Amino acid sequence: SVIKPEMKIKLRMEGAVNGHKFVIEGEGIGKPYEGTQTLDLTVEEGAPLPFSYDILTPAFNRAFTKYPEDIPDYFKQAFPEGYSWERSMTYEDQGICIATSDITMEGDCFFYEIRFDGTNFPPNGPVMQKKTLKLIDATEKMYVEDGVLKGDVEMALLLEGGGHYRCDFKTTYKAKKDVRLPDAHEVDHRTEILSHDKDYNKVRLYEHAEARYSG
Repeated sequence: SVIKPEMKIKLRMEGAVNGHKFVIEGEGIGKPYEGTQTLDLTVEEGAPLPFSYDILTPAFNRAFTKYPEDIPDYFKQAFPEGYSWERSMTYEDQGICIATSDITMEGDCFFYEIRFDGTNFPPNGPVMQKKTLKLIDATEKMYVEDGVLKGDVEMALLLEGGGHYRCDFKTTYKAKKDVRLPDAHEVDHRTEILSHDKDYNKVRLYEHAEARYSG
């Protein structure tokens, strides 16, 4: 019960995409048992970002997932100690990203240390030309492997003009203590930028996520 019905968020992301270094910090609040959250993000170094903000938004905590009582909740069980995650993202035009997050908590607040790196995006492709509109709603397949929880998803970004820009996500989630390991299940995601300033130096970001068995 260290996870309260309403939890604050504080984060710092550092990284580089196609040679461009940047730092983004964030603060927000969400409802862990309802699987909802809102974050306000600020570019602190590297403004204005020259690449699509939509390659960043899944990097900005599965503790914010509505878990049914008959699926063990790997993420909420891990606290107060917390957990980390490691993620590969391979895009269809051979741009590739790696991201990690170390997630701790103090009081009623989660803290994230995020690293995000991306490279080999075509200079005239949709990421470097900021032609993405949003993340399409996606289902993440969760399963235990090597004693930890994995998540795989074949997701797409929507492009200006209606095209789909595909990315294969693979995440490894590592609790900092032993927890009850769930059977295979799925997490449905909806991700939305609610508002932003001109160059996305300021961004308000929303996620809704819920766990369920397939079928």
